[PDB]
Amino acid sequence: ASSTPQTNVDSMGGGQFNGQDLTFEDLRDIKDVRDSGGQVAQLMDYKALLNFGEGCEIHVEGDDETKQLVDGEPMTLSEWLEDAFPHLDLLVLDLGGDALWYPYAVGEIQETITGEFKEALPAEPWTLMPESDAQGKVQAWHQRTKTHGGYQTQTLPADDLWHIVINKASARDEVGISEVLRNKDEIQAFKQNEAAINQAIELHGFPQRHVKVGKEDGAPVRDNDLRRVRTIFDPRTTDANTAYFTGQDVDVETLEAHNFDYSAIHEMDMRNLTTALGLPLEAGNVGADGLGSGKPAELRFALLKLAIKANQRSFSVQFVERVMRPVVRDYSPFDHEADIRLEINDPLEDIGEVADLIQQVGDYMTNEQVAEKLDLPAPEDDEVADSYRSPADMEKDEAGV
Amino acid sequence: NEAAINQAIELHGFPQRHVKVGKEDGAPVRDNDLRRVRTIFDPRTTDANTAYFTGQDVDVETLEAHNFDYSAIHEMDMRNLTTALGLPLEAGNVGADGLGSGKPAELRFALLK
Amino acid sequence: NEAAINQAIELHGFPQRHVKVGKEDGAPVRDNDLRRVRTIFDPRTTDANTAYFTGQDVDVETLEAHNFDYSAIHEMDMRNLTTALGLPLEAGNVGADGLGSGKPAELRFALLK
Amino acid sequence: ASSTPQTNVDSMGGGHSYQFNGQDLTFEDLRDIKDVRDSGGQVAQLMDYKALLNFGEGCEIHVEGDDETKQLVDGEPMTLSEWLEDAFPHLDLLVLDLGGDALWYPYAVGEIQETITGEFKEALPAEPWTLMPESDAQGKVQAWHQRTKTHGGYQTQTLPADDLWHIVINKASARDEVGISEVLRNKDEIQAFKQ
Amino acid sequence: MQLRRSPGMRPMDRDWHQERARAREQAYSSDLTSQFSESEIVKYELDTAQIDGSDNPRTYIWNRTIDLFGMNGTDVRELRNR
Amino acid sequence: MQLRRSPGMRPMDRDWHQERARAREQAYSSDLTSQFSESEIVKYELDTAQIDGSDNPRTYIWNRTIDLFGMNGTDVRELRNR
Amino acid sequence: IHTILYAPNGQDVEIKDYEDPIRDITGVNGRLHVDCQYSQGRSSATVQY
Amino acid sequence: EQLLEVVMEGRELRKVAREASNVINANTRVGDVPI
Amino acid sequence: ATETQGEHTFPVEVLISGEELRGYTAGEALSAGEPVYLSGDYEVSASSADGGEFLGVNLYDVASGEPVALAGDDCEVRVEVSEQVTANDEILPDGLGTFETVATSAASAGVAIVQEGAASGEVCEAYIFAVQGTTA
Amino acid sequence: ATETQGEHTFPVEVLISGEELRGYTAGEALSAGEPVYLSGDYEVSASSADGGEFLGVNLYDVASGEPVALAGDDCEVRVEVSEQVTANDEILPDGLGTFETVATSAASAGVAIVQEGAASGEVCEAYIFAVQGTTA
Amino acid sequence: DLIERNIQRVGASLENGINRVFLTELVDNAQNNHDTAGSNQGYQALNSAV
Ligand SMILES: [K+]
Ligand SMILES: [K+]
Ligand SMILES: [Mg+2]
Ligand SMILES: [Mg+2]
Ligand SMILES: [Mg+2]
Ligand SMILES: [Mg+2]
Ligand SMILES: [Mg+2]
Ligand SMILES: [Mg+2]
Ligand SMILES: [Mg+2]
Ligand SMILES: [Mg+2]
Repeated sequence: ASSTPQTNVDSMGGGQFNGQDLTFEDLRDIKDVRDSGGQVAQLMDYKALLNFGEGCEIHVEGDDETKQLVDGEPMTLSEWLEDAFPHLDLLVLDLGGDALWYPYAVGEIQETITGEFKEALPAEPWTLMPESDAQGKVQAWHQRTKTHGGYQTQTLPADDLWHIVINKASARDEVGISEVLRNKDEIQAFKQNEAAINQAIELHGFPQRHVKVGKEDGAPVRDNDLRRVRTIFDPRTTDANTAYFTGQDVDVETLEAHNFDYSAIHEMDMRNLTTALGLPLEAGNVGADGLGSGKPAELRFALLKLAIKANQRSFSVQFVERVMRPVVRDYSPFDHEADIRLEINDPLEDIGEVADLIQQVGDYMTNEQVAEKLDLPAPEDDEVADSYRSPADMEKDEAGV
Repeated sequence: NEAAINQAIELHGFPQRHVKVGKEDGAPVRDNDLRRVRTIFDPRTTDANTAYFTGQDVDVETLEAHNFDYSAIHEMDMRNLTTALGLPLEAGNVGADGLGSGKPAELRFALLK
Repeated sequence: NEAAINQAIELHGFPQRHVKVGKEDGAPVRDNDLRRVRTIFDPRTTDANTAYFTGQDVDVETLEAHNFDYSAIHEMDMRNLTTALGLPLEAGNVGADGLGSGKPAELRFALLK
Repeated sequence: ASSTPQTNVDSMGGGHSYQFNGQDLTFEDLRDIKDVRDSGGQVAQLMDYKALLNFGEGCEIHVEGDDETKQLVDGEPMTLSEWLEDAFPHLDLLVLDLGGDALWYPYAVGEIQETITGEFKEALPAEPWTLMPESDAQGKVQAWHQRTKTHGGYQTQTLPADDLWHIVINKASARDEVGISEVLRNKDEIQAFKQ
Repeated sequence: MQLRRSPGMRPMDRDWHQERARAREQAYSSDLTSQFSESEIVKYELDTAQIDGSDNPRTYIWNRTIDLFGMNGTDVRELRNR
Repeated sequence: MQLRRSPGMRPMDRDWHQERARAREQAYSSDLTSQFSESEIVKYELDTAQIDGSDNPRTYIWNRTIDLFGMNGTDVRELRNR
Repeated sequence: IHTILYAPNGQDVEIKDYEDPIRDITGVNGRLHVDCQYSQGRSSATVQY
Repeated sequence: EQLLEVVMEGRELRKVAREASNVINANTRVGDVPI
Repeated sequence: ATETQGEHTFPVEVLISGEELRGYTAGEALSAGEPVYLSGDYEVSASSADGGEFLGVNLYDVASGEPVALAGDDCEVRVEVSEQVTANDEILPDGLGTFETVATSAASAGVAIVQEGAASGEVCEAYIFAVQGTTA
Repeated sequence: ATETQGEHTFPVEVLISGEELRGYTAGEALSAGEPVYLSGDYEVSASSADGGEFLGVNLYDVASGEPVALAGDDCEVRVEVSEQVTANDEILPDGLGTFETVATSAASAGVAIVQEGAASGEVCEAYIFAVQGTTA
Repeated sequence: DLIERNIQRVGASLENGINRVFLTELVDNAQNNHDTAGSNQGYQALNSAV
């Protein structure tokens, strides 16, 4: 075959930006949706919390065989990585959040003054856009940031930043897609109907008093005269005790509240928006008939868990490849070609279903496997960890026999 | 149908105030005159508990919200589209009666699998 | 029947505004006169909470959405098509009352198998 | 790589005077949050329920290999966990009070204090609406500016970002050191409710 | 003894405050006779309120006959340079 | 500045295409004055659309006064010899 | 002696920068509404030369 | 039915100055090169 | 007015710069770039040949009775002149849908000043600085 | 034009208010606050005396052939006068780079109205309200 | 940074305005006055005004 890509990739721009598939203005538009708050922002925050809020675990295949003296004390690569990234649960939630809002999460590697590794430091994603070659790979990062009354702009090489893409146009898409911009029309439709409802509730949601003065086909009443009537019937001064006395030629009519189904409009908006963002309708505080139980429920929660799994896999691989491996290679005594995996926890596990499973089929699982499913530390003794019958069952025999 | 619904909701989903001025078969009201009436009844500065005082020859009518079942149209569109793409209806956040349980549920899930 | 429903939804599924101009048995209104009225009530530039001020001789009527049970027509079409193809009704995302459980379900699934 | 960040952080503003900056928040914006907090009703109770959910159930201190820390502190053995539980006796109340204030305001903020002998006293909190940070061009907080009411006007003073500490729950970005008030983020929704 | 309408009590009455605020937002000019009932002028001492039309929002809102650009309803005291 | 009606912008407008198609489908002749308003002719530049009646489906549809064979509505450009 | 400050938005002085992208100018504008009034002018004495 | 949602390009001029000369990214709008 | 590029004729963008846009009703059919004047209450029609009839220039082709966008004074506009003109010439509606110079007209004062000269039957660029009405 | 504070002289900011700021080529060297008129296609030069030659005032010093920004006839400006002026005086270019009154000029109409009075050689404040071109 | 300087000038200019409004009310509308008649200025005038 070949050692260089030979299909072209639809991406090398005519201008003197690298095509700017999104411009800095679009990135500020995403930031403006995010900072505006309300129902839209909360839905996209629920999306981040589902995908990344349940935290993480680091695995290495043959981790025990990595045992090495790091600083007199022995460590495995997993132990070293867990010390290199102490707060990875927060970082995964932060980067995973950004990589759903924006086309990418992006950042620097950082060092102590002594030149030991400090952190992977995220950078504000709306401030940065990538510039990329004829085979679609990012070669430079162009950064525009606010300053008093204007902007500062700089360019940095792809050599020393890192970036992660969750949503892609193609498997070759190294730049990614914003789910906000992908669904901007549904966001606009939601927000405009929200404003339309609010204004209609003020005008039409409450009855209004209409006093008509004078006899029909009788003497005309002028503005001067209505001012005196207005003083008598003024709502600002009226109460539940108030009664009125009049001649026959004064009529107190009412503009009724003119009913319209704003609840149905909200539910339609929320259905359109939640479905567009791939969330179940229930996330929007809206219910539905024939969808709350049985296989109709189980499908939508399966579709949700599949979407979460797909995003998690996409994020995990890129974090290991673009962040962890360079850090192992450049600041660690261990082999960077070791088989590192980052798992991210399933947000929707029922521990009671796991416990039921363990009761039913634990007789076919090692005590290590049971500890993994149960989310506990594996046993200290490798023999009891490796064995299939319970550690409590081995203890009662080892003591009792 | 999504576009048609969205446009229809704007035009028909909300009531609109229709002030009629003058007596039927009486003196005509010209454009200049309606501008001053508009100034009194303008929704932009009206509030929820504003009250009106008039002679007998001003009528505050309402264009009601003209009801139509856009929910049924959305469900119908979703039923057509999901079945055309071979998905179960429930993937569209739309439910159906009788289909939610028993052998009817077993079948649609067997077809999907 | 799918084509007939889809066309009927466009014509009849949504209400349509009908502005009637001029007094009944009064002065006639010509096309070039209606062009100026069309400019005011234009649904293109109208918004959800627009308000109108008029003399007594302008009426904003409505073509309501004229109800028809297209859901029942789709269900009947699907009932024909599925049975003609020998599929169970549930394959069409329709289903039926009293048929989802007990010996009625056992029979239809026996016939299918 | 580098021992300082080379990416910039979007966040200049103000100086001594007020600016409608958007990245910064003024003492007025902070006292608006104070007013939503103390004016009561359904809005206040919902945000109090939010604080009680996040921080009301109390806390536990853990140290990995705590037993290995066994040391004579004052003619008596302790572990680090035992020492910390003596250093912070009522940490559950502090967690609820700071955690609540960090949901209301952009941050909780406070001092470290010493006994006269110089041993640790407490992590005394500070009234968050009284204080705002000053931050550099690369993103760190460098000083804290404090405005406090006195008899129809104000005192004002500045403190280094050294002997204070601060905590941010809600952030504009993963690189944000100043944070967001969920109240001011949703001010329009709150006024829509009240109207 | 003092009643709500009595001259020494007017500044205690919530309504005297609220209604003087209303009166300032209603007016287009200082001519009270053109705009207010003679009851209101006495009851709320509208001679002493700085009524002049400068507080009425409608003084500042644009309302042209034809609007192709969505200019109507903007308030000039909310522009950039105001 | 360019408005939606401005002459340099008309080809970008979705409505300008859609209503020119509508006019082609709806005419019986090239004689615009007898068929369209001055508004339609100006707004949609109908002089420049190839309007002649040849794209109106009703040009080709049988519309016989007495229809024994139930044959009205048939379109000649769908016959096998076309 | 009372310094009465008024703002339609917020409470204090309102100072804003804005950009004109037609002219490439930053404008910086400040506004405030203020009046000052005694509640008891008897509570002050001036010293006169 | 849907439109031809396309636009044909006009004439495009040749752009070379940025390659065909020494480019200075100046710090100031006005300046000097010493000779 | 129109520009030629190969086979193609392009309409010129009338309004170069300008903050001053207002909507009127057409008193007659009008075309883009015509000078116009008040002919009834908010009603606008084509300017006649000399002074006293100018409010602005029409921005798009209209049938009679349609809403019209004008570019007013304070606008810079691309307009056809019926006469050869030079920078600093004051120009005036010609009565023929073009402008002409004040010097050619019977009037003493213009409505727009030429910034960019043009031949007869050709597009100049001009700044509109005044309106003219009935003074008697 | 300059302002003194203690030992120091400061440049006067020409523009007080307004947004009608427009770009031309300088036909000669020009100085801040100087009145100018169209000398060629989008080119401006210093106004002569007695009318027919004013488009605006030059906002900053420029050499010949440089692009120049100009305050037009909606702007409010600080400008130097050759004679004493008072509020409500109409003024127009001197030919000397300053302004004088319509009262002293051979012209009959001004281009700016004086809002704050000034002595000969001082800076007045004026609102520019018209432009003047070639009428013949 | 000219924008920081201009924010500072605008803020100073508003504060100077407040101070003018304040001092003018304060001086003009005081209901008491110690006239020193060009004599015993300083502490005795200040005590007399109290
Ligand atoms: K002539
Ligand atoms: K002279
Ligand atoms: Mg009578
Ligand atoms: Mg009559
Ligand atoms: Mg008749
Ligand atoms: Mg030099
Ligand atoms: Mg101005
Ligand atoms: Mg301009
Ligand atoms: Mg002007
Ligand atoms: Mg006294």
